[PDB]
Amino acid sequence: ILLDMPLRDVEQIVYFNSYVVLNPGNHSELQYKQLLNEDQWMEIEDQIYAEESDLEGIEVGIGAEALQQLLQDLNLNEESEKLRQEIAESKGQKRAKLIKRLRVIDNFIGTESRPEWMVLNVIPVIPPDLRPMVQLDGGRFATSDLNDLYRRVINRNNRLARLQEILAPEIIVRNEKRMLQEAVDALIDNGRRGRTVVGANNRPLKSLSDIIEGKQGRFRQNLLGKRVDYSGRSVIVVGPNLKIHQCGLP
Amino acid sequence: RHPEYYQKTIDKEGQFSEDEALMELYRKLRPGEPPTVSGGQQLLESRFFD
Amino acid sequence: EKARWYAVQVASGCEKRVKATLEQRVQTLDAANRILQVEIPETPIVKLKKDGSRQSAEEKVFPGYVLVRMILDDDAWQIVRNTPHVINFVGAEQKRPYGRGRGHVKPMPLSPGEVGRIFK
DNA sequence: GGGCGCATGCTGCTCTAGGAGAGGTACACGGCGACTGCCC
DNA sequence: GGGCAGTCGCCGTGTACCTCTCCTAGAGCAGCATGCGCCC
RNA sequence: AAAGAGGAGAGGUA
Ligand SMILES: Nc1ccn([C@@H]2O[C@H](COP(=O)(O)OP(=O)(O)OP(=O)(O)O)[C@@H](O)[C@H]2O)c(=O)n1
Repeated sequence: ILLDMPLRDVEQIVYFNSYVVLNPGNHSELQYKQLLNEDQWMEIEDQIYAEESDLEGIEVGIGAEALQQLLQDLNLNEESEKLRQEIAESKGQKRAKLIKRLRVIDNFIGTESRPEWMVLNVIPVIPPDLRPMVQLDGGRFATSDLNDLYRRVINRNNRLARLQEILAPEIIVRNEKRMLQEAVDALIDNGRRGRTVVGANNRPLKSLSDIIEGKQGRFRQNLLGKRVDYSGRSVIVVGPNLKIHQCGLP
Repeated sequence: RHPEYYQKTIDKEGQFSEDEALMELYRKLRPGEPPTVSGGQQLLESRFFD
Repeated sequence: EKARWYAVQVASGCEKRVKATLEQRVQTLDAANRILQVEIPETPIVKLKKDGSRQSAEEKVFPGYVLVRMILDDDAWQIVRNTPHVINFVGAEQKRPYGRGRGHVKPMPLSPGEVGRIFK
């Protein structure tokens, strides 16, 4: 909604399936925020690299995450004024859509937030006492699901850093970047986008979003109801000759 | 027993040869991969006759 | 020569097996003209043991990929993709038309400068 | 025959990994919002 | 241009209590105790 | 000073 693009294009720029034009340059067919392909990028690369003139417009087409750069180029006040001006001369379903966008934009002005904060550079790690290891099994150890996801994320990060250090060819690095993105996605919310991570048996793991979600989540199990001390339970029989305010306790 | 009923399917879907049918089977069963006659034969044999 | 260099994704710790199996298959199929040579680049680096002495053992530079010199043709692609312990080629991914799962990966050769750099 | 040396099956330490399907498929039911086809 | 109509995907589906079992991963590599052959 | 950690199946009683 913020970038005014369909979800398919944004999903294709991420996960390394297409390119995006970050700067048209002095071209006649290229446009800002235009989806490209491998063959088309090859054609434009042949055109620019033919050592010709009139193409020295610095065409910047980067097919990567490349969302931080697009979100960093946003000016909120100018877009707010433009949308407010354009709202009046419109009607029907065309107006409503614009209204929606306007809403979001004004939010980012009220809270003084930056739209590029939706792309992550650092990841928090939960305290270790909330994901215990447990020392049963005699010689083995218990299974916890958060630790596996954290370990996978760390492994992918270390491999990508090592590959980047020694200047590997830039067709193997993109693979590692894609697997790192998928690993982080699986850590946050398992099965929301693509395939689900499966443990030993064909049973999906429990992510961070599965702890707070449903009937067995934190809210409806540990906060709105609890187990208590000083309580008992037993079978009931009938006692006549009692008073209406009395009971019999073993 | 009613051959005139299948004529509609033949007309509205066109006619095929063995190799063209195998190529079409590969195309629809495995999207994206380059079609091949031997490939489609392999899918058919591994699907319904192995 | 049209024989270009490609990278193939294999299983973890299953690169020597893939190399041996692929070379044996390509020899027994009399297709040595299409697939020329497969390799797993290595580099000896200091491997300091319990004491201060370095074992200086060999480790892989790309732990998970194997390099193949071949002429990219349909049949050779079919033989290569049918080898056990091989996931897929390395290249440009494509959007899956319908349903979930991965798409079709178009192979891409290594540039002459890179292939010069890896091969000293 | 007997002590010793080597081959070998058994088993415990280790580490590492972690990708991607193989196929376990085809398999409930209602309500609501977000795209897309083919025509007027 | 302007849509209707159709289709696809995500959300939801009462409460307390009792008993029995199986599992925390799986494959490579090296140490070891055993069996069998050898030279005196 | 110490003492139980979770998970998954199957079967019951209001
Ligand atoms: N799925 C169920 C089954 C039973 N109950 C509880 O258990 C009671 C069943 O009582 P029960 O003794 O089995 O039957 P009654 O209807 O009382 O009839 P009777 O005692 O005469 O057989 C229900 O009313 C209800 O309080 C329930 O909550 N949920």
